[PDB]
Amino acid sequence: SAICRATTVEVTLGKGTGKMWGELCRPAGSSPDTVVTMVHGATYNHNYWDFPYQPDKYSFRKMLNGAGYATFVVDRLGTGNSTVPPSSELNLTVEARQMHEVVQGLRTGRIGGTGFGKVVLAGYALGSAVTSIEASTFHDVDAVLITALGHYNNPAGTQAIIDNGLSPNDDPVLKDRHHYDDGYATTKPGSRKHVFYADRPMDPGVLATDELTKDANVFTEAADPLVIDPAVSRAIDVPVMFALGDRDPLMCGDGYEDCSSQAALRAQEAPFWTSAPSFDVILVEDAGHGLNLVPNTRVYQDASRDWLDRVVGHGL
Ligand SMILES: COC(=O)c1nc(-c2ccc3c(n2)C(=O)C(N)=C(OC)C3=O)c(N)c(-c2cccc(OC)c2O)c1C
Repeated sequence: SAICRATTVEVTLGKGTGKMWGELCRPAGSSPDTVVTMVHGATYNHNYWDFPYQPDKYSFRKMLNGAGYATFVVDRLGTGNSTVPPSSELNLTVEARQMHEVVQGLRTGRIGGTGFGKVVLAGYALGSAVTSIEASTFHDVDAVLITALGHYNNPAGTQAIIDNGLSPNDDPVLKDRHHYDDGYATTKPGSRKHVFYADRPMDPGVLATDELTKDANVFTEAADPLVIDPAVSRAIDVPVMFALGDRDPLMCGDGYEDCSSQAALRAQEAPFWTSAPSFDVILVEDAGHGLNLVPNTRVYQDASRDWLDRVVGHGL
């Protein structure tokens, strides 16, 4: 009981133009004023935000639709059903302009027909960096949901990704789709378990589904200084939820992102969100880096939902 229409969006790409794939979903028998736009992270695609194994439990999109909200999960360019351009043409700032265009199109009704009054941007990992830049540059979103991306980080976590990297032309899952140039990457088979999820308890079906729905990415975007720039996040003048897993191998550690308690995390990040009228923080126990895909994810889902209800509402 949820209406879902897949569509493509004409999006800026140097000269112009390229195709961004996205799915718009509305709760059955309902027409909400609020849409939540969901930008996935690196090496993932839209499936992260609409996960297809036990969706009742792990699909964040679905949870949102059940809460009354409209949702727009996208395939970032380079991934899934979207255009896969030359890696040189793509970077975070370019990608944020693309997201601005998706927002723009959801507000006016170009995307979806009805046209939404409130737009929420939701971000996972480097999608949160895309989200932040969009929010900072254009100021055309009513609230921002930041996940799996902190201002401090762990070099060794990042290095493990580099030590488990390979080219998507050598990867059995991604071989057949495209001929990717030398600036696209993905992760090795069997590596995600450790490099993202930290070896924490997971459903075996979740790990298998993750490796079967994984994607490529443009790996220069990870080294971008904009990912951790304080100037970007400090400029955000709307309500922000900041979500992080307490065993995230890319952030957490002594002398890095303080994942010892929620209050400590809150303390350490607050100097980076000073224009936000409200700054809320959830810290997900025994969780790695993919928050939607952990066994106690529902704690994270309920909090996110309750926040939305509090800072935007789903309209009428
Ligand atoms: C799913 O998580 C990510 O989007 C992600 N991927 C990665 C990631 C993913 C794939 C790759 C790489 N990094 C990478 O560095 C590299 N050389 C590759 O080539 C093999 C990758 O495929 C990240 N490094 C980072 C990252 C983490 C902390 C701080 C950062 O910058 C200040 C980050 O960019 C993130 C957040």
